[PDB]
Amino acid sequence: VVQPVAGILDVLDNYAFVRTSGYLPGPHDVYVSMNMVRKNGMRRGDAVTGAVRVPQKFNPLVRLDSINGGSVEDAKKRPEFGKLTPLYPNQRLRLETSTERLTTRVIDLIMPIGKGQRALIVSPPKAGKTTILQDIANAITRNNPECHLMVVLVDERPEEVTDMQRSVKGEVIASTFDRPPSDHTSVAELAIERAKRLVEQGKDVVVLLDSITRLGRAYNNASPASGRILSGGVDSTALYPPKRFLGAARNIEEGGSLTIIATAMVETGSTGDTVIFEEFKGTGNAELKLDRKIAERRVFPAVDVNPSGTRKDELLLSPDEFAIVHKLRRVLSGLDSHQAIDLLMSQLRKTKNNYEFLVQVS
Amino acid sequence: VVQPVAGILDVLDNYAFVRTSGYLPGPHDVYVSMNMVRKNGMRRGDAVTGAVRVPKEQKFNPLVRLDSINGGSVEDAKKRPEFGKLTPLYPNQRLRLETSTERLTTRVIDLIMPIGKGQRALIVSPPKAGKTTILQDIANAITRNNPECHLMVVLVDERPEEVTDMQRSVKGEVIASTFDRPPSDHTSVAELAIERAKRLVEQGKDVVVLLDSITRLGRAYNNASPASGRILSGGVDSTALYPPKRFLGAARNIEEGGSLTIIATAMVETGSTGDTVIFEEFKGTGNAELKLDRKIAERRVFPAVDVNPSGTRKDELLLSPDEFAIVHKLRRVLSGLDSHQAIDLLMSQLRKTKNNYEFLVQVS
Ligand SMILES: Nc1ncnc2c1ncn2[C@@H]1O[C@H](COP(=O)(O)OP(=O)(O)OP(=O)(O)O)[C@@H](O)[C@H]1O
Ligand SMILES: Nc1ncnc2c1ncn2[C@@H]1O[C@H](COP(=O)(O)OP(=O)(O)OP(=O)(O)O)[C@@H](O)[C@H]1O
Ligand SMILES: [Mg+2]
Ligand SMILES: [Mg+2]
Repeated sequence: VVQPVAGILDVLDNYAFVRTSGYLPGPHDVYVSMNMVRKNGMRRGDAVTGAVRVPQKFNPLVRLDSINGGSVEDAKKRPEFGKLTPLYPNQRLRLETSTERLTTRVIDLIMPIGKGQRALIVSPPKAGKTTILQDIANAITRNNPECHLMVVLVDERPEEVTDMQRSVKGEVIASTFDRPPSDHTSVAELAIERAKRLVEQGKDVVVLLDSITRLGRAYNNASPASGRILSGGVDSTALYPPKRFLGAARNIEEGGSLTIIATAMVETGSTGDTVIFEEFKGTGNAELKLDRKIAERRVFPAVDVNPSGTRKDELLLSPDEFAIVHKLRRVLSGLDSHQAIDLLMSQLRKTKNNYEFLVQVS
Repeated sequence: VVQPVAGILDVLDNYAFVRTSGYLPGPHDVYVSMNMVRKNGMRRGDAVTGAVRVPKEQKFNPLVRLDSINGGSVEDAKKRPEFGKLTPLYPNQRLRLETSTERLTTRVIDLIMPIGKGQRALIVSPPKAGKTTILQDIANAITRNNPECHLMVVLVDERPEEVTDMQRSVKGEVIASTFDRPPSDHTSVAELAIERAKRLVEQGKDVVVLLDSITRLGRAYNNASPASGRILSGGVDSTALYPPKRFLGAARNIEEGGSLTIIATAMVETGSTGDTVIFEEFKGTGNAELKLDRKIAERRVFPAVDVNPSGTRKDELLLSPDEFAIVHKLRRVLSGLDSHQAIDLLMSQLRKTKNNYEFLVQVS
């Protein structure tokens, strides 16, 4: 009957819905009773292909066809929760693809991204964030196509969702600003559950969430006041769910990983953004800081070299590469940011991200 | 028998009335059942022409026949919904506003904030800054220069005299609900107006909505219902900020054809915390903003725009590359100076009988 694949979502109550075409609650969704969920071993993020009875207000979804990876009898799935989470610098996500315009060799020498990492890009508005995210998505899709890239735009203009869909080869999930914050939270939750299920399958997943601050604000505005409402306009109980999202980024010793590259808003003129970013300090191992005052000088990507780095770099780079990168970082920390970024780009102009290593050692 | 003509409003329940007022719940509105809506392919905002029975008996007499929908046919209702259609960045085609040498309101707007078919504008203005004259000038320029665009002017809380003033000074549709009406009426008027704009865009036509005081719509939404979301926002409920965002975000271009411009106005420095909170919550949503400054208006210099924080986002697709370079140079020059000096210099140089003739002067 009605075949289209869609990510199933089990709402916290007894209701479970198949979000047709994904991921927002649509007007032609299909109802799933937990009887069928339990007799089928259904998770919270599977992609079903069942049929309906064409004439719970919605369809009954009788005669399920398939699940995301296997079938009904595939009830042997390793949970994300009760599972081992190694250090996750093991495998390296290469980002160098071209030399004419870099925008990624800098954030490759400065913030080595690895599979299963939990990155965080700090950026003031109008500093070069969307270009960086698009270039990261393109580099991830081209360098290693095995990664199941997906992009989550929690709160964006409808004009920008189309641009992202056209400039990114991966899957794009987005909720426009003209949606209730409940839709924002539901989309983020369903996206992270889909990523978790793909990890349990054994595939390296990359999630390029945009504006974790907007996700935190959506969680804040969705619910009324709660414990410790006095923090700057946001209650402390509303900063748990976003962390949970950012807490999903982990490696797996058996196989697979979940990389999350979220973006944080600072200097936005709202105290809530600064508060949310401050209470997120100490969770992301790799942090990249974009500086506004460097962007107005029309030099890009305009990263803050000194406060940007990666935790546990020993397991990502090769020992000789690690030594060279350490020497470069020491040299950059010797200088101030406004000159260090200029020197780094000046050296990177004439090289190909390896000749510079050859030049640096000399 | 009687032949009402009205724009249908489809309420959440099974009721559906045609608003032959229009757009305001009147004393006599023809009732339409859901069965008629489904059979005739009706949807909220459609312009409906049909017949109705004589008084027979249900306070409102149900509709009986239908002659036309939105000017078309009952069977020709195969138009695509707006939600499912692709929404480009909408700088593709710009609406020229400079129409005469004498008036410098539209010339300044064209130089500072270019407007294209599909923008989502926001005029930020304190009280007594020159907002109504600017809206009237924009409406006149749009009607004169772009007659193909269907012009709608929505007023949410206005004096009953100002509605007539606008109706006499504006040629397009003027929908208004005066302050002597419940906030539910302002809500219904705004929602029905935007749904009508959507239904016209689905036909491929260009619609331009001139909303007045999006803050008034936000306050009407806030007062219409008891607080249920995060009340701690500055006196205004957090749930009350969603429907105004929906109204403002309905302004999308269409790749298949059409556009829906929304030049809304936001009120700041009104002495109320609700207005400032709503405006702050509406940050980063509109891609064209014009800031009117009270202190510039007090100097009796108009249109009194605050140039530096006002501009269009992604105007590269609106302007030709040489014109874009010239405008970028002008914006750099203006940003070199403070607000008062910038507007004074712009007004002083704008008296060169055209905008293009100033651009030619700008090169040399
Ligand atoms: N790699 C790059 N090379 C050159 N210019 C760039 C680069 N990345 C961004 N820019 C500049 O940045 C602008 C494009 O917008 P940008 O990517 O900065 O938006 P953003 O950071 O998403 O901003 P916002 O918060 O408004 O959405 C242009 O001025 C463009 O020249
Ligand atoms: N283009 C213009 N040229 C000259 N004077 C102008 C112009 N536009 C507005 N004004 C002046 O503005 C006044 C007209 O009212 P105005 O447009 O300022 O009201 P408003 O912004 O709607 O105010 P309110 O907040 O009371 O509704 C007059 O003093 C008129 O001279
Ligand atoms: Mg952006
Ligand atoms: Mg006025």
